[PDB]
Amino acid sequence: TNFIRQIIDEDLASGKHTTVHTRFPPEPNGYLHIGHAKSICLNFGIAQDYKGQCNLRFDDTNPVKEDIEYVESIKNDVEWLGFHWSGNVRYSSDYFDQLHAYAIELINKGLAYVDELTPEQIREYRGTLTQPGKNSPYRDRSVEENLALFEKMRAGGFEEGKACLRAKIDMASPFIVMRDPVLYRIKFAEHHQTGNKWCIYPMYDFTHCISDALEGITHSLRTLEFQDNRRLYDWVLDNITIPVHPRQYEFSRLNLEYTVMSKRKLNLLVTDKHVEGWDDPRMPTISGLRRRGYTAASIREFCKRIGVTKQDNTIEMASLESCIREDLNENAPRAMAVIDPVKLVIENYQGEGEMVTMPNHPNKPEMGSRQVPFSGEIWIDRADFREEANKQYKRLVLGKEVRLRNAYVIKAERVEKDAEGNITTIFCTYDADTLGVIHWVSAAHALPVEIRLYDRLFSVPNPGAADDFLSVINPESLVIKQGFAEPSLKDAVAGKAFQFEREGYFCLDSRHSTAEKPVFNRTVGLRDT
RNA sequence: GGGGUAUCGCCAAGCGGUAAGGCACCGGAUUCUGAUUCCGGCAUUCCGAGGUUCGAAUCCUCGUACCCCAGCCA
Ligand SMILES: NC(=O)CC[C@H](N)C(=O)NS(=O)(=O)OC[C@H]1O[C@@H](n2cnc3c(N)ncnc32)[C@H](O)[C@@H]1O
Repeated sequence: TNFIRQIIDEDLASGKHTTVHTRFPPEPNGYLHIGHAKSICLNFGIAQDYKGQCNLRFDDTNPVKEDIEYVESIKNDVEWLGFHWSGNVRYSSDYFDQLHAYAIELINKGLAYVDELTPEQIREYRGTLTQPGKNSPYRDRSVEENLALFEKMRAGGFEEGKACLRAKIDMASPFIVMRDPVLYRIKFAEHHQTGNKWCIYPMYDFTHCISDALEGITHSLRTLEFQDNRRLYDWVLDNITIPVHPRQYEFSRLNLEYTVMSKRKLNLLVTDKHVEGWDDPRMPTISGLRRRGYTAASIREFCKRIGVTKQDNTIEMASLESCIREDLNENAPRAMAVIDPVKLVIENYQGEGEMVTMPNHPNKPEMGSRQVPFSGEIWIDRADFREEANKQYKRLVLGKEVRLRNAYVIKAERVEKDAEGNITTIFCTYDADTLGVIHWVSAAHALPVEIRLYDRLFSVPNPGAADDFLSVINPESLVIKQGFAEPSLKDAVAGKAFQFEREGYFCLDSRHSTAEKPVFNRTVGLRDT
């Protein structure tokens, strides 16, 4: 529960509302990130928990910054997280005629006028955080002039920035938002929904309070930065002819360590080509996390754990990872894969190989078992073999033994190096009947695999606070290794995850996984304390 | 100027009754994944200083730290 749900519990009792109607209003100017997910869970979640409704609305009031590819990807991420919206998808653009009419009502009430102060002059006239603003020389035009002038704007008779429609409120308000905020500005740009029918587009504050009201929204849930805007929201609805008046509630936005959480910065990583795309597995975007191996259920869990409050916060990466581990640890089938392979021959072994049985999930027999090929020439991880090694080292030591996962116990004996003195092959012997512990893969039946290890995109906890966050990108946020996996992964599918025993959770696709050379993304490593 | 928030390393309950939970962490027990699972520990303190009260983190007062607002962006 959170303060917002508590308010709603009250409202229901008193009877202010008998139904709750929320909305998720993203602007299609980029892809959604994990923060947007916190918002999606909140609005859609509250709706379903209270047998209510939640609209998916595209706040598409700025043509030049938006693209149809963004609206497309947003519907996708909302669906993927497991949420359904009310009726058809909505667009603010659906209300452009409506907004135009409401602007005309304000002008008629002398509550709005066409200003001709250039874009620079408006800031010069606006005042400062400590000094009040001053009325524009065009502030007292007659209703008739404003009316004619607005029509000229709409008709395209003014060059961009040469004119705008402003609300007539209070140039001396301590609330900068109330200093005659702009309602409309000129833009000769094609809109992804309205094409070229308009050359004037409504501003955010004007559009949003009216959109909510026409949609019957009961609880407009937004983030803390729109707190000051609150008085403009109510001003507009109080001054036009509209029957409902939605209530606002702000909660703090999500921040995750070692990453950025704004579309502007995420876009720069995309445009400057420092990540493959919005959906790069290293990105905090919904799509990137999906591609990374996270389950929607893991994300919904995360959002449930972090809560909804009014306090600034930065969650630690451990928390998000904990969520994905809790999921995959329970549902992901296990398999063998060697990321850093080194040949190990069993001079003692006789034949072309045999078959050994391995549980698909140890702690869960109900998940079944599989048949895995074993032989005398296998691959183990270079890190699991040491010639010396101290006491705690429970792996393979030149002279000691180690149990090969779900197989036989073997003893290291003769190693073999090359030029630089690197080991090329490890010879051992196996105990005919014997069935630390290391994983392995039979070299003859092994599937050549590309393994992509990922890590924090940035080297610092708060890359957003850097002068140049790009210069603080982590050069090892992605390292590609070529390894070997048990033949069983031959049928692996994109999306589905597996636990590479003693390594971590991995999954296919990665946009690169083909038929010949499979590519696996390490979703997250195993807890190694 | 105006608007917010300050409870254990990171999140977060508590709305006058004398400090939930999660993540992280530190111990021990299981375990053919040094995983998991499993028991145990972890703020006598709630930004600070006063005041009212039988009694406050929860009310009031003065402070202090931090966040947001001066786009014809959202
Ligand atoms: N009052 C409002 O709702 C304004 C919505 C505005 N068009 C907007 O913010 N669009 S947006 O596409 O940028 O984001 C859409 C919603 O996502 C929320 N949001 C954005 N970043 C968030 C974050 N880091 N954590 C939690 N929530 C976050 C916004 O509040 C908005 O409602």
